Amino acid sequence: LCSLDNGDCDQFCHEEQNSVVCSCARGYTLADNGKACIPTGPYPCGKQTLE
Amino acid sequence: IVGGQECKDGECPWQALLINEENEGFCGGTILSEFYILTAAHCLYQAKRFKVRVGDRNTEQEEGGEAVHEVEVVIKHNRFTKETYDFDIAVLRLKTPITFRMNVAPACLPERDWAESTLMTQKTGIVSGFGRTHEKGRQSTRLKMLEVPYVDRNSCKLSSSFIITQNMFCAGYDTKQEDACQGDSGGPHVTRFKDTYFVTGIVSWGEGCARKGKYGIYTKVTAFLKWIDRSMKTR
Amino acid sequence: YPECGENEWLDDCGTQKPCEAKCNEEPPEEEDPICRSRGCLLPPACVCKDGFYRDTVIGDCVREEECDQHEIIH
Ligand code: NA
Repeated sequence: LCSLDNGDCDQFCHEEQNSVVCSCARGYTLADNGKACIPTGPYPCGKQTLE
Repeated sequence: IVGGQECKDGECPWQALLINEENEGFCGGTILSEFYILTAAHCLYQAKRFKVRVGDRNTEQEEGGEAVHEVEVVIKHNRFTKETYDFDIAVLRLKTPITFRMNVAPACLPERDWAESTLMTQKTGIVSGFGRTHEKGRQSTRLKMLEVPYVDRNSCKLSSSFIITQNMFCAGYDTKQEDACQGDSGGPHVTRFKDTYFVTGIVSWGEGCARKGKYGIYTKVTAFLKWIDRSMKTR
Repeated sequence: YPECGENEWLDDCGTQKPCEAKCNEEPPEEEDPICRSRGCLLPPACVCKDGFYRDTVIGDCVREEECDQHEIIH
């Protein structure tokens, strides 16, 4: 079920055989925890700067 | 923009400004990647040469941050409709590539499905650009952003005195004096999700600015998502 | 950057003149759509304030009831 909280996925939540499966925008790669996204780069799209 | 606020530094980095042969900004663009800018098909109908300035915050002043990218090639959507701004979408590929930095980073394209389901069903999005600050006001010398609530379709459709094709969507206020305006077209409409900004629309057209009973209308990028990809193949 | 007149405003993009209400009227079936573009696509042009037709002859934006002067040259 994605619809509880995007299946706690930080970006693209989806469902595979009744299992939410998180994913991410190019630039990112899914943390091991399968929920989050680790920028595999210094300027991942979508995050503002000041950082 | 008509009433929102200046983007603080770092705040609106995917913002691009298309500029005329006189360095006057005439439209915007969302920075998709180092060589690509997403804009509105229609900002490019006059035809004369134009460039791209990423990194700008105040326009009455140059002051480092800026950079002008020469367009190497432009891909207008082929079913556009001057008469009705249908398919008002187009990508620009820069000759040289953008150097991401503070104030200069791209915005993420969402996954259609997730966008339609999770994104476009968020309560709002964020329009942004160097546009005049009032329907009959002047262009803003400073970059401004504005949070605009998604408006429901028929609600949109019945309020417009013109066609709302499914390649377009509505956003803003019925009455509140806040909206995007001339000079803002082709700018980003990005919807945020957990501190990530996904491109969800392009600043297209609209009856006046902030007019009671009217919304601003945006190109539904979530429907040129594949278009945008193939568009970045161009070889 | 043309200098506007009493009753006209300055459209620093021009895209708005095409839609001015013209004195001896008779409106298009569909207004010039250029007027709905949110792009700053043309040079500044003085165009009528809302509620001011442009008297065709005397190049001006008057109230409605004042659309009426006859011209001839010598
Ligand atoms: Na409104």
